[PDB]
Amino acid sequence: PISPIETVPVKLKPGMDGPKVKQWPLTEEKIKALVEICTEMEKEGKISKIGPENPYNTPVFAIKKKDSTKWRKLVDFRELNKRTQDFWEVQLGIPHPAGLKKKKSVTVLDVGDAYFSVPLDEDFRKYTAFTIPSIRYQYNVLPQGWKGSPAIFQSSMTKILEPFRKQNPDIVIYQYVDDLYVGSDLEIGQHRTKIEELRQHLLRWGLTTPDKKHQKEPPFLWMGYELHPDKWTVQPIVLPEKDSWTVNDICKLVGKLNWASQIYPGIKVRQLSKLLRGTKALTEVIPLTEEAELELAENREILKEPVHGVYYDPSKDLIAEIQKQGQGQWTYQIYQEPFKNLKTGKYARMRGAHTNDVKQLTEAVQKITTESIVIWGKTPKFKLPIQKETWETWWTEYWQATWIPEWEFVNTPPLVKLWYQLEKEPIVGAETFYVDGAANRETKLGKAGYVTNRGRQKVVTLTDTTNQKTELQAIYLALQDSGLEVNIVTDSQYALGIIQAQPDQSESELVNQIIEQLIKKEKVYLAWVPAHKGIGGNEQVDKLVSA
Amino acid sequence: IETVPVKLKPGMDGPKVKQWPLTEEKIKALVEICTEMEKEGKISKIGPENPYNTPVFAIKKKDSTKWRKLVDFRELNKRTQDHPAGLKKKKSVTVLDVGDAYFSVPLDEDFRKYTAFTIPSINNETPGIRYQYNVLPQGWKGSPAIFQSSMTKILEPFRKQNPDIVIYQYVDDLYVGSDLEIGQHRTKIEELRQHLLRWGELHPDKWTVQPIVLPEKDSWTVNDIQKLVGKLNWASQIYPGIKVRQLSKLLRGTKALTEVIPLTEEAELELAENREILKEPVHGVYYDPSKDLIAEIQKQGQGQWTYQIYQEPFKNLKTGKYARMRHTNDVKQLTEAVQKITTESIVIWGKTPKFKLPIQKETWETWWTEYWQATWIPEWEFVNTPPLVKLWYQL
DNA sequence: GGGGGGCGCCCGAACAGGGACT
DNA sequence: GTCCCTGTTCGGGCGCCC
Ligand SMILES: Nc1ccn([C@H]2C[C@H](O)[C@@H](COP(=O)(O)OP(=O)(O)OP(=O)(O)O)O2)c(=O)n1
Ligand SMILES: [Mg+2]
Ligand SMILES: [Mg+2]
Repeated sequence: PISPIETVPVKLKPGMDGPKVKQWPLTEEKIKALVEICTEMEKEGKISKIGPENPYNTPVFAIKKKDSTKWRKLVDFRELNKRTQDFWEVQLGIPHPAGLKKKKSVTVLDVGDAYFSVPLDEDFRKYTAFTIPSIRYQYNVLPQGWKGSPAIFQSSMTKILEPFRKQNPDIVIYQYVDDLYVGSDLEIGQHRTKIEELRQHLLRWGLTTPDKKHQKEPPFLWMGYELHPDKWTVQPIVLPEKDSWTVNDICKLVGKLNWASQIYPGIKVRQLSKLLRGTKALTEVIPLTEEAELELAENREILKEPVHGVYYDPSKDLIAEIQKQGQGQWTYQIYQEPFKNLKTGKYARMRGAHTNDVKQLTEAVQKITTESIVIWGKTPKFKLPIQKETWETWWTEYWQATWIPEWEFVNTPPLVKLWYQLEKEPIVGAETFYVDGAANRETKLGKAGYVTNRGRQKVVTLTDTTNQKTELQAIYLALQDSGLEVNIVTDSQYALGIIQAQPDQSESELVNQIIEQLIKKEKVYLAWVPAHKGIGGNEQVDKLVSA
Repeated sequence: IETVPVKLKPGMDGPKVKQWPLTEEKIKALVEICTEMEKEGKISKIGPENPYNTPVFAIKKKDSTKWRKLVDFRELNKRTQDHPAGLKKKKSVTVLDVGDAYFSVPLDEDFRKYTAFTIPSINNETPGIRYQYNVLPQGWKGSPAIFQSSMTKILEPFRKQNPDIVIYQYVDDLYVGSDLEIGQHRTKIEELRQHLLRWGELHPDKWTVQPIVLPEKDSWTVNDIQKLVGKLNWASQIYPGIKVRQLSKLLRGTKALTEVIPLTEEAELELAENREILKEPVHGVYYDPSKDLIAEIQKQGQGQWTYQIYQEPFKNLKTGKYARMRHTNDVKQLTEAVQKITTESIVIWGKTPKFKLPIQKETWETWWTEYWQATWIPEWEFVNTPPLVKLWYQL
């Protein structure tokens, strides 16, 4: 039946007109399926036959549905969608089983042919013209392929449920498109009466609830999970097994693991992820690295084991524990009671050409917090593998505002640490190096080198370089030729800004080599001075490297 | 009442900013506040065919049982079609929230769609709930404008009765300065609030600038002087009078950083000279209302923050310092800083600055609304600063 | 095989800004 | 001005849901 709700007025973008597009050829099996669907909808007033006074047309097809014994009529409105106005989407995210609270009684419902129950605007109907060939129609309801349909459906569904929600503030309805999880603290009999009430309410608004899709007992199937009364699990994940891997297969493997990491601890995908760094097409085959190959097995092993999440008790705290996986990779578990995960996850983004483990840990915390706020609407308490003192050093030294909310150390290595520490004051009895670089923009040739207070001077000629590079090269060379304690003076803001931030990893081979040196040293002191002001002996070395 | 037509800037479209995730507390507040506003006809439910959006959240004053709704209208304001010098001198200034005043004026029907916003749900239990305004919205720059006429009418008597009192408004805010005792000031404020009721604290004379200053010591190492010359070299951009020639000369040769250098007679002088140049104020800085106030803030450490306001580089309208108790929350401090600097600038020039914030975008967005207490929101951008400039304003 | 919207993840293009240099 | 480096944003592919 069709909802008696008011339509939502839509319009084309200005200067635009409806889609004229030839109906590509269909398989027999599908044409049979479509007239079966169309002859039914047309009787039901859901589609109307049009005449020649309708110029437009748009292709149509059908894919089998998930049960796979019924078909879904689709329309390739890709073109009409370009010319339809903008909507503000009202679906803000995806409900997560870990955010559900324990309920005494639970139900899950689907709506039967959801979109086709919601009326489409009269003035906009002509643009939906399509053709079933062996007979040509337009839509009176929302079609499945138009970009207006999701927001209009979701919004309408929300209007329809408002009265019921107002009347029943204490029944909880998670509404995802037409999927409804309905939970109560009522005994099963009284709950079931409330469900009938809900169903009649949807019926008066034209939304049927087929018993076939009405779950009454657990485990409930919902959003790709199975919900048991005291625990939830994801529906079984199956990774591919090819002996030859393409980009597409990789991306399909990455996705499936990411999806898995929400409840399977330890998942990693850096090795896999880099593979597709250069690759320029889905088609492209790629050879696994011994690194990647190795990851997959680790993951592949992780999945073999049985895992579950639990529901949320709001009268208890939320805790998040983070572990370091090396490589800029992090894992976390969110719980309230130990060894009873709410959910899990990973962080692995690499923000910045250069960084260290304290920054990355700060980025992990930010991410988990935002995510905890979406799901439970509050921040968790943290347990992190970082000493309170380590954090304080970093917080003190660092010139940016930085902060972790309430937290507690957990000595589960590998612990996060700063790997070296610049001296705040010049080092007594440490050779002073005055470093500098210059490069020619045209020829691309350069020189890095130093001069020391002890009479030493060295100059190295470089090729295919940049000023910034020569400046970094000069510092590297001074670290190389100095004892375990060195004072270094540079006139390079660039270099000083990088090193002073205490990175332990870099995209740059050069900075990695520098980082290597810095860790070996007992004491380093970096002074800055402004260039070309004849300051000695930045002056003498500037002369040496410019020729 | 009849409505004032209102335009967008030509060639400009309405805001389309995504709502960020809210806490349960803020969402419960908002849903509460919103249903009442809907009863009173102040806001209406809208569909997704309205393509505009502006973020919304909520703040809880001090220790109170009352939340204030707060719409981030910065974008809308930018796109919306387009001062008492005495106020910065009062011994006390109180800030009143007269935003309620706005809900009594209706709003141009053809404008309402640009004021759309969305309430989120916990755990995406439901799609967003979208509203638009039917009256003048707090926080919108169009609001003080439309209502200015009726605002003068309310106040004219109170002003006549109290000619020594200066009343200023910035959007939802009424700034009120007096030269009275506290209690006399406060009793006077309660007077205006009661006068305001029938229609339906700052101390700008303890605001201080933080001058640049130079280390004073009895022995100087090469390092001490190298730092000094670099700091002066940069300062000489702000004061053309500074000179680092004599002092440089001591850094002739190529010497150990920890070597001590006796200051020559000239260098001792140049240094004394410079100390004085820093005392003589910045020549030639004219506030321009057609340009934006830029604010830079540097974290100095141990609760100390420094800031400068300028419209053009090295041409500071003001330079300041911000102190705090030395469980310190850097992010909390920075947003307390930003609020206080914005407050000053509203008072001194009746305009908000663009902040260049020394923090990571995500850190800041993760947390700043936990510490906001103002009815306005300054534009801002994020910067990873040269650790050079931190030492320049160092106290 | 050919559609839609949401969130997530990675990646690479196109910017935007600041420093250093001609 | 240019060239270099680094940051952000936005649009691809995939995953998951309906
Ligand atoms: N691949 C998909 C799956 C769903 N939908 C939309 C249109 C559907 O109407 C709605 C809900 O999906 P269902 O699988 O519940 O399908 P229907 O409600 O259309 O049919 P059924 O009666 O089989 O549930 O979401 C879509 O556009 N594309
Ligand atoms: Mg359905
Ligand atoms: Mg140089």
